[PDB]
Amino acid sequence: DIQMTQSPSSLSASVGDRVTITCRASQSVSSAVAWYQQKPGKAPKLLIYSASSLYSGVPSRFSGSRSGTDFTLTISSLQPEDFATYYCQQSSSSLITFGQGTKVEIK
Amino acid sequence: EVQLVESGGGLVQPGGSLRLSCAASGFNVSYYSIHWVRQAPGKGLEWVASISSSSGSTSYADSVKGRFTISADTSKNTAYLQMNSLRAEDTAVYYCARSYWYYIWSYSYGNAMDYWGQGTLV
Amino acid sequence: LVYTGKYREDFEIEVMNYSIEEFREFKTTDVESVLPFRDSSTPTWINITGIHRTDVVQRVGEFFGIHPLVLEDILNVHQRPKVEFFENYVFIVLKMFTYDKNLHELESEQVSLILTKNCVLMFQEKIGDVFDPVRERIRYNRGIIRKKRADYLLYSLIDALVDDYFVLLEKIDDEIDVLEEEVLERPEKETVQRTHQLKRNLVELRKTIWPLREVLSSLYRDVPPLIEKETVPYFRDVYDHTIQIADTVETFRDIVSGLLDVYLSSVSNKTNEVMKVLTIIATIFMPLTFIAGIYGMNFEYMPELRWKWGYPVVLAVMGVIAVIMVVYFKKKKWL
Amino acid sequence: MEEKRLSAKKGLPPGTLVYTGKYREDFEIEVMNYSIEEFREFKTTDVESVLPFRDSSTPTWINITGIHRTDVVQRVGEFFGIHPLVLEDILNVHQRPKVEFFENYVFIVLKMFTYDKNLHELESEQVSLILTKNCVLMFQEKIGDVFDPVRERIRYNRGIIRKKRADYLLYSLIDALVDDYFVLLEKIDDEIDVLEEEVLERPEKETVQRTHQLKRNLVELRKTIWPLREVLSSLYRDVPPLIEKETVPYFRDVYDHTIQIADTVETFRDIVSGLLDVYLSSVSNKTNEVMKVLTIIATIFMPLTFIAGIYGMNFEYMPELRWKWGYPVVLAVMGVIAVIMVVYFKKKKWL
Ligand SMILES: [Mg+2]
Ligand SMILES: [Mg+2]
Repeated sequence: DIQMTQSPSSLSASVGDRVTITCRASQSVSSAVAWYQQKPGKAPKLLIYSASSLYSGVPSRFSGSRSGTDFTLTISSLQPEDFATYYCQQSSSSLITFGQGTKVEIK
Repeated sequence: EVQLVESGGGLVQPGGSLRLSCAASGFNVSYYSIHWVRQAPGKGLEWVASISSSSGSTSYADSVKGRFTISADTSKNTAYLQMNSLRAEDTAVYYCARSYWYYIWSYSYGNAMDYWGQGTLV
Repeated sequence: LVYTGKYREDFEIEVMNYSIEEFREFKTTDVESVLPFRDSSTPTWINITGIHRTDVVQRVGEFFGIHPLVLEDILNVHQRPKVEFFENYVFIVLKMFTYDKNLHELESEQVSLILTKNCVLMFQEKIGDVFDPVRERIRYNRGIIRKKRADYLLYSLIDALVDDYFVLLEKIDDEIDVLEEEVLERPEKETVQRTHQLKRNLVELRKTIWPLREVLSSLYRDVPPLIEKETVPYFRDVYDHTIQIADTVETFRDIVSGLLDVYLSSVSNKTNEVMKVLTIIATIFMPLTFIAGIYGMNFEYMPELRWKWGYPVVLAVMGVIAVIMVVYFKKKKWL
Repeated sequence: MEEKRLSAKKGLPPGTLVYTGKYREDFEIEVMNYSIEEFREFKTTDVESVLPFRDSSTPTWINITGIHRTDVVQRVGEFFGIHPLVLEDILNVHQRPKVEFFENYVFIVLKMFTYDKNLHELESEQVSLILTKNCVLMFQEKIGDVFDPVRERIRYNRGIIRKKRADYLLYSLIDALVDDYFVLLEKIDDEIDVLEEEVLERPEKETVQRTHQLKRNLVELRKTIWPLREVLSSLYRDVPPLIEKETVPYFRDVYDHTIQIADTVETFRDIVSGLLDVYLSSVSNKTNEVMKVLTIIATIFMPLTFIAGIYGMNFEYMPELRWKWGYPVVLAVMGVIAVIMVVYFKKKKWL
């Protein structure tokens, strides 16, 4: 039973700004985490799995990193279509738990 | 071409039981893994169920373990998810997801959910 | 015999007789209590914790008809794990590993198991293990452990141990990740000593796990008649698991080697830097001190009094000497 | 190569055979005459008792421990028809492993090794094997060999050693030698691990001396196993009439074994070379630390001990020297210059 906390609760920034969303793991997870975006009234979209490998077809400006046990989803520059809700997931074992979900807001 | 379909949703009377149906097109259920994920309105997503028909092994979420029953078959490329002992806290949106395994180290293998569906109200 | 156990804190004896109908539980400390269950034809499990109580463990070992060699192997702690085969029984030794934060070194505890006829013995050196999940699985009639024989319990204990190895491997994976990130961000002495201890721990883990795959392959291929054929493939599964474990250890070791060598061969370059810092200042400022001792002369007569604007002259001389001495360098990158 | 005859050595009578070792303590003759039915173990010191076993039909193994008694070796060679040059090669110890094929016997020279902890000496010992007719003569130096498993197999009918003739006995002897070469290499690997750990964490004179000793030991091991691959290759490829064509495949496997050993030794050499380099780096590191402090002070006071000197001027002309101060300005200047050096040394920390 591994949980997964995410910070902050929500974030606000304008277009053309770098934003970092952190994901803390209370228990150890090897490297298996995934980052999702959720536009309102739309299915979740996979962005980065393994915390350092990017999905095919996603914007190249996306990236992710892994420091110790914690995880970071950073964006060099926001987009008008990019303001959304971000989600952090771990899949160390068959029991998989999601994150709180951080909301991207316009300044 | 490849896409994932969901069905079986609708308004539910408390204390009842209902079965969600998951159809597929462009790919087969057997080869890949199929997950069911629930999102409350305005709250965090929750993976509620998993299935991998080809191997046959089945695993359920801890908070739901025993409440639900999930299975699938390639005869009609279908996934069935029966639910009993429902409550008001289950009022959410349920999504079908196609997941594939991936390799990070020789001992632990990761997982990721690339394709999802529009889901149905439960 | 001889005694070489590290810990003497506590001793405990536990019995477990399982059946398709009822299970037996008995918590006690007397050595005699386990005599009747030995004569039982049903498969049994015996737990003994604490190698400091040599008399009782010796009495138990020689009471089951086991050769003294197995007993002295049990007493022996500092040896590589390896399985013993015999015409009637089998004897197995493992080094169960645990890891903790705030100090980076592997913690090894020797666990010994014996399978004779329809009896399983297991000895732990220290209190604290991860063998409970199978215990509450069999206790609550979960799984099919009750239906099968003692070989089921034996390889269930083995697979639980390698699962603990999996957990320790993921903790070490976190260790390499954080160490590599910190080294990339800032290579310093503390991370370098962490690299030393991580390399030593990886070598020890390799030395313990490499025999494990050979042991599992031996129990797979040899298939002595004591172990039922119905459980033959299951052991292979554990073998496969061990293979995975072995593989990852190798990779981790490779990584730490890459984290070490580049730091070593460059240390001499560091010295050059120190060289230059101790040289240019000695090049520029040391003559100035000498100059400061000359034009601050204290003879009876002062030739500087005849000189006009003497201090602008001497300050300019010192400054131009400093400038020519500093531009003497840096022409081919001494800074 | 031409013909072969006994060498003439200055200071010795012509035709004198001399033992060239340093062990002169033990001597025994152990004879194992085995067959498909029952074996015969016979340990003795009289040399005439073992001689009649030359004509024995069943396989015979004659192990003479202690070649410092040249008379026993000479008598055995005289009775068995061994050429005197072969006897000299048996007695001569400073000799790489080798094989020679003669009409009535096959002569092999091999080396056993002993390596122990708390005394880092790799000690070499020689064993000479002579396959003759239906017997295997063997010559050693000191009590203690590596062929106990073969003895146990012969005594206990374990394996299939009893059925075959002396050729399988010879195969078993070289097989045991190669297996204990493997265990020697394992011991060397453990020693390399310990030595590299100590080099990495405790650099001293003793550890570099130990590294050089290990390097020389690995060099000697290379010099030994290379002729070992040569002798095994000759064994299974030349197929002399003494070796039965049924036996030849077994030797093949041993050759494979030998190749593995060589590879390991080569690998070992590389590692130990790296070990030496690591030591140098470690030593350098220590010096840097020491020199670091030598830099800091010498890079702070030298910039200032002359400023005092540059205000230690003796004069009466320039009037700004005697301008009303509590000396705050120059002290503040020296303090800010000192903290400038401090902050400059904080980057790329030097403590
Ligand atoms: Mg001075
Ligand atoms: Mg003065």
